[PDB]
Amino acid sequence: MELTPDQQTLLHFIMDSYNKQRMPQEITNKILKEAFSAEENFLILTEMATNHVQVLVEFTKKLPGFQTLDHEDQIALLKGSAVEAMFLRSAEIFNKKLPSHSDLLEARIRNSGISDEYITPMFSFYKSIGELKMTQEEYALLTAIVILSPDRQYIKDREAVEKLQEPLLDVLQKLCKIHQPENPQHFACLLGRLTELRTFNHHHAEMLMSWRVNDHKFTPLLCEIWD
Amino acid sequence: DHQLLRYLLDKD
Ligand SMILES: CC(C)c1onc(-c2ccccc2Cl)c1C(=O)N[C@H](C)c1ccc2ccccc2c1
Repeated sequence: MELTPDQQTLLHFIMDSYNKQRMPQEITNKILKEAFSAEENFLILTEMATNHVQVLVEFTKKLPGFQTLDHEDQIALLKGSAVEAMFLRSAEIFNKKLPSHSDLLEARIRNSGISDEYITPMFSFYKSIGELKMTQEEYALLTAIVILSPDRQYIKDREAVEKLQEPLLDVLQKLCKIHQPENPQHFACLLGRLTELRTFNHHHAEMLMSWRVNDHKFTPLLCEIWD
Repeated sequence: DHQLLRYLLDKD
């Protein structure tokens, strides 16, 4: 069992672009130096979210075929995947223990003024992802599959997005057969993680709406990206 | 609408 040269090329373009994301030093130093309070902790979370959106757009632009889609469909895909992609990257950071600093960052997220209604399913999902011992190829492919979802709202030409997502699902299933021949349900488990990611959309949107204009968490820039 | 995302997508 091997990937075809066409599949190897598609995977290499995805892997190269995914490897470009790096946690900036100034954000890392903030986790180490800032006062441990709800206000300071949330401000660090906000900075991490704005850095991730920029990273996500750069990654998405290098996805084979993304730039060939209708300009408004590109926006619709970025808008619709922003939250899911952030939780998937957060799962990767948790299970790779980044900035390495990880226990301090976890302590800040748990004391940022965010309710346990949203924090508890968050860490439960990271633990669930951790159990699958996902390779970097799996994180990158899953991120590309989340972004290139043809059933997002406001997409005009859905079959165009389908033509881009289907070869990625083909590569991912092939990598499961190559690297886990003893576990035939590994691909099904990864799909299981995709549906769990989709639940963070409602949960995250509900969390966002709840923040009052006078609350320290109220952030107009966060609202614009996430909705 | 979505001015930040538009800028990020269209920049070089
Ligand atoms: C595992 C844990 C240690 C963690 O590591 N990196 C992040 C991360 C990754 C990208 C962007 C931003 C962040 Cl913070 C992350 C985390 O828990 N992310 C979740 C989804 C979150 C929740 C609520 C937020 C509220 C306002 C802003 C960002 C948030 C982000």
